[PDB]
Amino acid sequence: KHRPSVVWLHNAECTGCTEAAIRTIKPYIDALILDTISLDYQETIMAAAGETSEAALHEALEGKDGYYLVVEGGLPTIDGGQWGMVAGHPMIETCKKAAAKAKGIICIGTCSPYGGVQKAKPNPSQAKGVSEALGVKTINIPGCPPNPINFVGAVVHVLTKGIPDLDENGRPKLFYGELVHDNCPRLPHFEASEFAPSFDSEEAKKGFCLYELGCKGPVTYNNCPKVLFNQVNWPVQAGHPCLGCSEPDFWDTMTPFYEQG
Amino acid sequence: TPQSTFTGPIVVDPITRIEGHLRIMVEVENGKVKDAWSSSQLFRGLEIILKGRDPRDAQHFTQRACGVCTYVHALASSRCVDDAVKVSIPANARMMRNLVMASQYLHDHLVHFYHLHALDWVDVTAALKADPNKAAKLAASIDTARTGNSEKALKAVQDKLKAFVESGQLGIFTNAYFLGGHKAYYLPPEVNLIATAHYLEALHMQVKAASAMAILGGKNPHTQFTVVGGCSNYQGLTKDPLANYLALSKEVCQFVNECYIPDLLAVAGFYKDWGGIGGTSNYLAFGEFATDDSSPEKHLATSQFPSGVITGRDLGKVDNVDLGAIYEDVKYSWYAPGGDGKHPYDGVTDPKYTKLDDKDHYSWMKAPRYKGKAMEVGPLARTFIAYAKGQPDFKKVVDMVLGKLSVPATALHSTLGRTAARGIETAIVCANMEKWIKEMADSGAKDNTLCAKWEMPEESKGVGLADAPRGSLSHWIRIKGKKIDNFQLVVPSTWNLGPRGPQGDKSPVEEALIGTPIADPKRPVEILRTVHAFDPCIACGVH
Ligand code: SF4
Ligand code: SF4
Ligand code: F3S
Ligand SMILES: [Fe+3]
Ligand SMILES: [Mg+2]
Ligand code: NI
Repeated sequence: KHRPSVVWLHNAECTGCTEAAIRTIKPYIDALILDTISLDYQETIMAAAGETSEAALHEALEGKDGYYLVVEGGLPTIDGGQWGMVAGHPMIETCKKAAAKAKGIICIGTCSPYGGVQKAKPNPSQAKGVSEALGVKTINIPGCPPNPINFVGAVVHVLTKGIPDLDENGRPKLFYGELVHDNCPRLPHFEASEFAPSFDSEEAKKGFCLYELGCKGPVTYNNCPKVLFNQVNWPVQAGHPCLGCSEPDFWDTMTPFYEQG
Repeated sequence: TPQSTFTGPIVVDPITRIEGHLRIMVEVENGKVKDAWSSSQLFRGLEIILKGRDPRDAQHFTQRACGVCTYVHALASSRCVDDAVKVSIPANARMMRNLVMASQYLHDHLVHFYHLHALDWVDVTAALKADPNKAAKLAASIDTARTGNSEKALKAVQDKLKAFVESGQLGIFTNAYFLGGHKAYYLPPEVNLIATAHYLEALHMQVKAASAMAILGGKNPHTQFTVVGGCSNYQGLTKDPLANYLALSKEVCQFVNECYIPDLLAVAGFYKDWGGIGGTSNYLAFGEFATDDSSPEKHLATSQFPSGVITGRDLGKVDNVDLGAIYEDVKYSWYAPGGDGKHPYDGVTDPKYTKLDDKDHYSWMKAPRYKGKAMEVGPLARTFIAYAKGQPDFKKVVDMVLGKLSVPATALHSTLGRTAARGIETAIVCANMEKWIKEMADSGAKDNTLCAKWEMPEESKGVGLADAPRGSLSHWIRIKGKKIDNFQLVVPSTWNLGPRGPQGDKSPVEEALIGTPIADPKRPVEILRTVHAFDPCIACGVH
C-alpha cells in the first residue's frame, strides 16, 4: 500500500533471526517498520493473539495489493507436517499458502534457506528448507543468525531496485560473495603457517590463526570480518573459530567444529 | 475487577509476543478460568540430534535451542562438559562467562517488558488521546527527570504514532485487543503515551545492550567465545574493550532506572488487582553469578543470586537443591509411553505425536517435577529465595517495591509479582556491573589466563547448571566412547509451561491460569497477561 506489506512466518526456528533483524541499525527496527515497510504479521511482536492473529494474517495475504514473504525456520515435514503447528495448522501448509501469491520470498537464517539445525542428523522431524519444501527459488540470507546488515539490506533492495544478484545457493552475492577467511585479519598467520594449537597456548593469546582449531572461515562465504556484529566484534576476533554457519547443512558438513576433517 | 459471565472454552493459538509456538486452552465458568492446558506446538530434536556427536560440539547445537535466551545454552553446555571432563576453568573464564550472562539478563528483561509484555497493559491507541504537556508533568512526577520524558519528546512520539495509525497500515497493532477500548485496560492515556515513548526507546536501547554483550561474547545473537576449559576471548580481558563494555552497560542501566523500573511500578500501581491473580506455591533456583564455578555443588553454594527450593509458599524454609531429585515425566506429552519419571542422566526422548487437543497428550514439552511437585522457576523464584536468605540487594529492592506499592510480599505470589521480580533483578544486575567488570579488568591485566588444559574421558557424565533469565537451566551429559551417549536439557520454560506430570498435576502456568478473569472472551488479554508474565520460551522448552 502506501508502505509495502511484508508477512513474516515462523516455522521450525529458535527466533535468533527475529532477534538479529532487530539488531539492525541503518535503519533501526522502528524506522523500517513505521516509515518503510508494513510488517503486517510477525508473531514475536504482534499485539493481537489467537484468532485475531490469524485474522491479521488473513488480512495481510488477502491485501488489495501484494506482500513479500519472509520465512524463518525450516519446515517440519514428518507426520503430515504436524510436528510444527500454528493456529491448528501445519507450518508447511501455511508457507505453501503465503508463498503462493507472495511478491517475493526471503528466507532469513540458515534454517529456512537450507533446513537448519532441525535437519541435522538424524533429522527426527524430517525438516527441510523452504525451497526444498515448496519447490521455488528463494532469496537466501543464511547465517545462524544472519547479519541484520544483510537481511535489512536484502529486504530493502528487494523492495527498491528489485531481486539482487544471487550466487549458486541463492545468497545475495553482495554479502555472500567473499570468503570469511579472505577478509580475516588473521590471514597473515595462516599464510605464515602460524597456528594456535590450543585456546590456552601462547599462540592463541598472540592471535595466531585458528585453522588448527577447526576454523571454517576458509570455506565459508560471509561478510562477518568486514561488517562485524553489533558494530563491535565477530567470532575469530573473539579468538574462537568460525563454524561455517552461513553454509548449507553446516551442522553436518562442518561438524567436528574443532577439527579440520 | 472486569469480568464476563462467559462459560465455555477459549483457546489462544498462536500465543504471540512469546518465543516459540504455544497453544493455550482453558475452560471458563462465569468469566473465570476453571481449568487450563499448556500445549507446546513444535518439536525439533536437538537431544536426539546430539547423540553420538563430539562432546566439544554440543554447546554449538544446544545454543540453537533458543535465539532469545542466546549464550545461556552454550554456557550451560560448556559447564556441563567441563564437569564430565573434570576441568576447572580459570578465574577470568568464570568472570567473563558470568558477565556475559548479566549482559543477557539486561537485554532479555528490557525487551520482554516493553516489546513482549507491555502491550497487555498499555493501550497504544489511547496514547493518541493524552495531552503531551499533561503527560510530561506526570512523567516528571513519577520518573527520574529525563529529557526523553519532555513535552516535546512525548509530543513527537504521539505525532509519529498518530501519522502511522492515520495511515491505515497498523501493522503489528492490527487487531490489537485494545483497539476500540477494552475494559481490562486501566492506564490513563498519559501513562499510555509515556510507556509508548519508552517502548520505542527500548528498541534502540536493546541494540546498544546486545552490543556490550558482543564485546565479551564475540557477537549477538549467538555468542562465539566459550570453549571447553574456559573462554577464548583474550581481548575481552583488555583495557579498551572493557572500558567500552562498561560504557554501554552504564547507558543500558540508566534506562533500566529512569524508564524500565518506573514504568513497571507505574503499571503495577494501576493494576494492583493482579497482585492477587495467577500465583503458585513452589520455587526452584540453581542460582547464578557464582564465585566458585568449579563444580555444580560449588555453583549452587556460591551463587550471588542463591539457590533454593521453596515449597508451599514457606519462605521460612528455603531448602537446598538435590540434583538427584529432579526428573521429568512424559504422560501428557507427545512421547512414547514408559518414559515417565526419568532423571536427566537417564532421559529418553522418543517423540510420538497423537492429535490436537487430546488432553491425554497435548504438548511436546516434558513435565519436569522435583520431589513429586511442580516448580516455578525464574525471576519470582530467584527473588523469593534470595530474599528469604537475606541477600542484601534483594532485600533493599524488594522492600522498596513492596513499599512504593503498599502491598504485602505475599502479594508477589502472582502475575503482578512475577512481572515485578523480573524488573527487581534487572535493577540488581545493573547494580553489580561496575563491580564485576572492575574485578575482571583487574584480573585480566595482571594475568590473562582464559582457558585451562583438559582431557577427553572415555566414559564420564556431567551437569551444567545455570539460572538464565527465565529460570533453572541444566544440561546433563553421559560421555561414552569419548562421544555423546546421552545429552539431555531440562529448561526453565519446561518447568513453568510443560504439561501435567503423571499424577495429572498441572504445571506452574496451568495452575496460575485457574481463576483468571475474562472481561471479554473475544479479546482475552488476561490470559495473555498471566502467560507472558512467565516469559514463555517454547523453543527453549521443547528443544
Ligand atoms: S538460522 Fe540459526 S539463528 Fe536463525 S532461527 Fe535457525 S537456528 Fe536460529
Ligand atoms: S583464523 Fe580462520 S578465517 Fe582467519 S586466517 Fe585463520 S583459518 Fe582463515
Ligand atoms: S560461524 Fe558464522 S557468524 Fe560468520 S564468523 Fe563464521 S560464518
Ligand atoms: Fe531460555
Ligand atoms: Mg528434555
Ligand atoms: Ni529461549
